[PDB]
Amino acid sequence: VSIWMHPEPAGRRSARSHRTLSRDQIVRAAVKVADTEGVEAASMRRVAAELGAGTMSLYYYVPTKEDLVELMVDEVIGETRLPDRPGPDWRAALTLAANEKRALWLRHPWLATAWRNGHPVWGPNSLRQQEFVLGTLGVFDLQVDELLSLIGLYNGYVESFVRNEVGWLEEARRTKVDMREWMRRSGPYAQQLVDSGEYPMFARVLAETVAPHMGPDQRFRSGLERLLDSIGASLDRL
Amino acid sequence: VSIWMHPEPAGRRSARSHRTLSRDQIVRAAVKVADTEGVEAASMRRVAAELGAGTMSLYYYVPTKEDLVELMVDEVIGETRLPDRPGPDWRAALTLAANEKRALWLRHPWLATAWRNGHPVWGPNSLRQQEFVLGTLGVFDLQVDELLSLIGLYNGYVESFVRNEVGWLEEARRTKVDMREWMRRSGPYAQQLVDSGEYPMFARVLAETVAPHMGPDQRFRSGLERLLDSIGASLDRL
Repeated sequence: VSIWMHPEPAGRRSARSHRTLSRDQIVRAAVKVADTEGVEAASMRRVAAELGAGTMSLYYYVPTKEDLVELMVDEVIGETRLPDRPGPDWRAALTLAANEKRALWLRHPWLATAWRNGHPVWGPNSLRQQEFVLGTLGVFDLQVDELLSLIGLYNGYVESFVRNEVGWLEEARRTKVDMREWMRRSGPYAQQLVDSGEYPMFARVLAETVAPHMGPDQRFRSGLERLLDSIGASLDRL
Repeated sequence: VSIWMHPEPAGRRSARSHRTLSRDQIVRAAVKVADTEGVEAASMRRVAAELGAGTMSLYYYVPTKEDLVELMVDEVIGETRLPDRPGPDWRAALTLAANEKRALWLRHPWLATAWRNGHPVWGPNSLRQQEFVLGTLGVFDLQVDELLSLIGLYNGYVESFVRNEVGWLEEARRTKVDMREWMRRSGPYAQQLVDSGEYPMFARVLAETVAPHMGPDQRFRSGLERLLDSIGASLDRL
């Protein structure tokens, strides 16, 4: 039985506060905690505390922590809007989806780790989003493995970019030193590296590394357009 | 003062076992623990236990946990071999480096999280590896931002691919259910999804998702060659 078909029990009223619990109340409460504190803090006991319920009342709806994270992932994917069908402009569709995905990860940074370690999430919101993405390239004459490879290249670009954004943001929360400040403090050492002459490529790219001309929103898009051009090239050959 | 120039104190002999400690003994012991148990288990106290030393003796060489992970990352990067110069064949060089990187991550799966959340690691092994990579494309006439964008596309492909490999491996360690077994158990649900007709793209790609014709080593390479072709195309335009 997949946790996606696992029959949800009737809403049950407790004797603590006397409110009624359900699976999706528990998953939303778990997302609210993870959004500030990370997936690790969103323990069944913690989420039970957030809802004023006994922890055992939660297990009745969500049997394990691992099941809770799976539910949480599919639940936040459902905030994404995209249209029902991608339409005739595949670059446009993939761009809309990439924008929406980046914004999703930024709202929920624990995705930049929860999103596919191992098994794929086959809940309804993830499946719908994947039909839209796969659907953009499914109109062309590709073998399955060509299709997955190209969507893989697209997914990896989007995910790698936003994982790095999230990593800096998360670092700043932990250390109180953000990207700007880090780059300022590393200035003297970077100059030592440059003076040594040992790292001519490092020296070449430092200015743009330390203080890029384009911000992340611009860079996300420029690299995306490059990625899309080359998919367009793979589609011309075929 | 960068932890990369931070002057290492003389080797100090303890009164527990009576052995001499040094920074690189501590970092190697920390890698040995992380390699089996993850970065989180490789606490200063745990690594101190691995070495039979008092935890305070470790802080004398490595002041924080965060400094220890940075050291650990650069230390494992030094297992990579690559040649001193990339040579005239840029696709070859980038392929060698990608192979070596994938193998590194597989030997040290905690890299698939430790490797650039936030700030870049500017220790000697990481800088050397980056000169080799950046150096392959530095021979051409690109602006800095074109160069970083293309190396970004390359890095994201390699890192996304191996992060997913590591995620399954890590899942299998935790759950004792590996990719094959997962796919077998999800068979019935996948058939329900297919029967519904709601997910025609899911249905199209299932066979290749559940039991791919090509293994990861083959797929890594085929996608890499595609990525390299398109970099070759960006270089033709310029």
